[PDB]
Amino acid sequence: QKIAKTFTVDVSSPTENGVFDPASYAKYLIDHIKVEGAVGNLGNAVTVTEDGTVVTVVSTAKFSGKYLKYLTKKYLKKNQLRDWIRFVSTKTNEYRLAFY
Amino acid sequence: AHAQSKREGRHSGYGKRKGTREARLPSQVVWIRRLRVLRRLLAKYRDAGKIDKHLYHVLYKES
Amino acid sequence: AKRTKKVGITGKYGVRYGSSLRRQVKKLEIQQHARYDCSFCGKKTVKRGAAGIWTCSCCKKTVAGGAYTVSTAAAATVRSTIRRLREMVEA
Amino acid sequence: AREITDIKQFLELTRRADVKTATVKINKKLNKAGKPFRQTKFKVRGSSSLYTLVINDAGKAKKLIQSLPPTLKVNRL
Amino acid sequence: AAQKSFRIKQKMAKAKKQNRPLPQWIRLRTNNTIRYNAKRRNWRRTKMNI
Amino acid sequence: GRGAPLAKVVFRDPYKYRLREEIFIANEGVHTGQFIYAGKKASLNVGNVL
Amino acid sequence: AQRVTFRRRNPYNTRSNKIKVVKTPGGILRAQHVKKLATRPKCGDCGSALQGISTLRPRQYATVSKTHKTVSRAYGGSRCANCVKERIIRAFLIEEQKIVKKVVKEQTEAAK
RNA sequence: CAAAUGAGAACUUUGAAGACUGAAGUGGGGAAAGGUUCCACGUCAACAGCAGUUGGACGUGGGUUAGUCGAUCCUAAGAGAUGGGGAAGCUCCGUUUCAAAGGCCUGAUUUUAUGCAGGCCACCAUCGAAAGGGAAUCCGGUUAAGAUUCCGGAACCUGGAUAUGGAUUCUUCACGGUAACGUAACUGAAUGUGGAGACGUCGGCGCGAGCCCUGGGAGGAGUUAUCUUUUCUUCUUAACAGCUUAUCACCCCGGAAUUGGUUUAUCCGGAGAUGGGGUCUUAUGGCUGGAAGAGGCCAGCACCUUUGCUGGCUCCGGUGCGCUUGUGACGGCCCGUGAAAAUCCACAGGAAGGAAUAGUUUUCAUGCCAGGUCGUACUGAUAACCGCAGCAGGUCUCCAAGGUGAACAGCCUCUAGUUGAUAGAAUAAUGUAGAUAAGGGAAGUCGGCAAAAUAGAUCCGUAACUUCGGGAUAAGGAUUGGCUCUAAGGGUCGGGUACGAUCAACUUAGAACUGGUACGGACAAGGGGAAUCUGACUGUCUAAUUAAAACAUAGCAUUGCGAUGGUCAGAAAGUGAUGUUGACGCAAUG
RNA sequence: GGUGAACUAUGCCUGAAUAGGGUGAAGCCAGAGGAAACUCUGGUGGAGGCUCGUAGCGGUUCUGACGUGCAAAUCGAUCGU
Repeated sequence: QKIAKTFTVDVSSPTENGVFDPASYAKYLIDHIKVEGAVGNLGNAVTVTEDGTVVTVVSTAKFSGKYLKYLTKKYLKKNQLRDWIRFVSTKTNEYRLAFY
Repeated sequence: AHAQSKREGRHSGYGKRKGTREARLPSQVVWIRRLRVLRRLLAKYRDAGKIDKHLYHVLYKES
Repeated sequence: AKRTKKVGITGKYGVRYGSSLRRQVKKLEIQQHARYDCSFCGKKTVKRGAAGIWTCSCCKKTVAGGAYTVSTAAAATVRSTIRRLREMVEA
Repeated sequence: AREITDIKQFLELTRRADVKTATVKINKKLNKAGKPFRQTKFKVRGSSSLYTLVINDAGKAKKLIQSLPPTLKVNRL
Repeated sequence: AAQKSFRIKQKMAKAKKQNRPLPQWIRLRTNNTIRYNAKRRNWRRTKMNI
Repeated sequence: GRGAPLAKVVFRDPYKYRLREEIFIANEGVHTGQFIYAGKKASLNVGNVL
Repeated sequence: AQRVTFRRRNPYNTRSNKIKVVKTPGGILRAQHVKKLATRPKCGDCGSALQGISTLRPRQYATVSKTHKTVSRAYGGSRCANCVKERIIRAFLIEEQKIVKKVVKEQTEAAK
């Protein structure tokens, strides 16, 4: 019901390739994720955390892997990382970024 | 987006009507909705005991 | 509610066929579409299926009768006549 | 196919001496989100019917599969 | 038609078997004037109309 | 094709155990499930066959 | 929307050729063939629907057991309870009428 | 446009674009018809009115798998032997009539035998429908091509055979319920009866299925100068088995005017309604089994080795005058009342048979065997059919997405399909098709012929005449866009023993603001009035020059006929139509 | 002396097909007027060999196109239903 949903993003491969920085990535998430459609509603309901190689988001309010993929794709297009990085799902809410 | 606009009430003026009033929404179905609503309310009142069977019957004929 | 002055059931025919023909058809059409008493059960439930077929739906019965009326004046007259003759023969 | 919900009726069915093969199908079923349990289905193959006995208890399933005689052709999947 | 009878099926089978060009060794047999199958049929050209 | 109703009537076969159905022309006032009588000694009633 | 097709060789919307549109485990929509509906058996006296009896086609009646084709009462699968009761009452009352008429005839013959 | 193949490419193939058909398709199948046109590999002499490397062409081969789909069975309109009667005769009538018209059951139980100590009848050939009736199969996968036919799984019907599980024996063929009725069963011959098969059409209403729409979540793809918790897409459950679910109808209990109940539609109730309780139908829906192991949506790892394997997901909802289909309870219509038969059940009746290890049930469950014969490929049409042809013609039918809009109108798009019609060169006159035009407005012409004008919707208003039903959209006028708002439409939940939240949004009105006074902005969509002749109208005909005032028509009238008859057939007939008829009928006329 | 109802004419038997609107018949419900007789007003309902108009069926006019044609009867617009 009110249980918090946890979404993990594995950025290890792009971090190793040295073209994509998790700090700025999670900063973009924390300033672009919108709850209730406006600003001021992100009162610790949705949180993002960085360990350096994995970005963990916790959401008690509405938030979906579809939204997370949309925001990641938007960030990648902004920073011109498309055609190099694919946002892939391994299992439920345990996404990763791949180079191939 | 257009459906949201219609929901708010736009694009429904005389210059947008092309069918007649009945062709758009039948007066028959409007009457059916009216009579069903009134009959349901009357039956609810009679069952709850707000009005007795005689007043209910008079009101049913009037409806 | 009187929606029409004098055409009655013949408003379906509208304007065609002539006033006199429409009037005759009107008289016979009310006669054929009317509801009649059932002599066996007493309820106004006798409809017409076809000419001479009159079905009472409440008691599930069928009667032989006129094309547009449950009983014709000729039928009543012959009923009285045969009743009179039977009574004379019996007594 | 025919549903089976009674252990003794399944026992008589396997005692019928007309059925030879039973398929033990294991499913991961969810009654409550916090209890993902191991459903199992014993599908006895008759000559005109396939009788699927349903149980939801792992212990009862294990006891039944241990009680099944080894002569019966059991196929686990 | 798709729903035929055995007689029509037999007729079509015979027509199919007949509809072949003549072998080239009958051309080589001596005292022979046959050069081609004059009774050759094509479905568009000639309808047997059975 | 006929302007008059017909009556399916049933009699008992006097010689063998079975029912005989007859197609009469219905007279006015004849109703279903009604006793009609056919014969020389029948009574003068509507539907009888005196 | 996926569109369906007849499975039989009949291309016409006849009565013996009805079709329902059903989705199958393959994820596609196919036109399964639906056939004539059964009508309830009717009483031979009043013609009303005979309650308590299954409504099938005649060959399905052949393959169905006796219990579903009849009721435990007399004239079970042929006539309804009301008709059976009315004919029982008629039988008894008319027999009593006949007996009393017979004794009346006997006594008046003896008197005259 | 490029590339490939090719001697050679406007035409073949692949990719990239641009388009169209736009779900009464240029899509997916079928009927008749065709007969291999289907498919593969070679292949361009002729044909494809240009070309061709391509083909429905040529050469060689492959391909059609059924107990469940059809035929086969039944009978309809009708055709048609037999008996018999005509005819010189080929042959005609006739189909139950003026006929001596005939086959299955416990069966006597052993040399016999549908010869037999026995039994009953009454359709009184046959053919006639690949759209009528009808015993039974679905899902997934598979091919160069076949699949409801093959494979895997899961079922069902018919015919046959037959043994085990389940009720009685000193109540032989059950029990319970008040009753509608209910069970796993729970003998039943002749004989008789009933039901199903088995039915029109239209209108509204209700319910269901599929589709359309829509929210959350899981997984991919598109945009991402900027903005979009964003746009698209997958999230599916078959026949069959069990349990449970409805209208209608029915049963029990009290016995109702102060009439009540009740449908959108006014129909029921002392011949028993409201109310309470219950029974029944398998349409339909739900939960399981089939069955997730299938199929789809993803991610990952081996690696010329007829190439594989793992992991995760496949989940919860909602809405509606929505479209189509089916179903149900109903109403309207008829001087029209909307096949038969095969076949299968059931019921009356009680023949015969049956009892402590022996008998009664194969209409309860399980178990065994078999299900022959022919069709099955493909097109089904601007190229597989017919029209002399690869002919702008004709030819029956099923499924039918989104937007606008009243609308399977017109217009644009999604799935699917096609991009086929000899091509190239800014086009002279005259054409064909589409259009504009100042001022006048029919002065043209036999004639307003052809074009124009009108046009949707909401309001206002609407004459003569009339058969009072119409005329009528009479005639005439006014508004119509966009945006921001406002107000009318609508279910559950109670008081220790005078009252209100979530929850579709789809139809009407009203207001403000705004702009080149534009707003049914494309599409689409009546010109009207005053009179005369004529035919009452609806309808029908000269296929291929005449659609009319001609013909029909209802209405009216006349004539013939009571059956040994009227009218009309046949060469004749023991022959026919009306006639399955009978003056409210048939026939002949105006 | 034979052949044809595969076109077409007509009658049977068995099937199938026919968007959206306009008008608003009977039958019902509720009111109003009047002393009565009776009259009137709203709503419902959804009839018609009615009507506008698709598919369909037909073929008025252009006396349009074509008229050694796509075609020994077709094409387009406009039309009837």
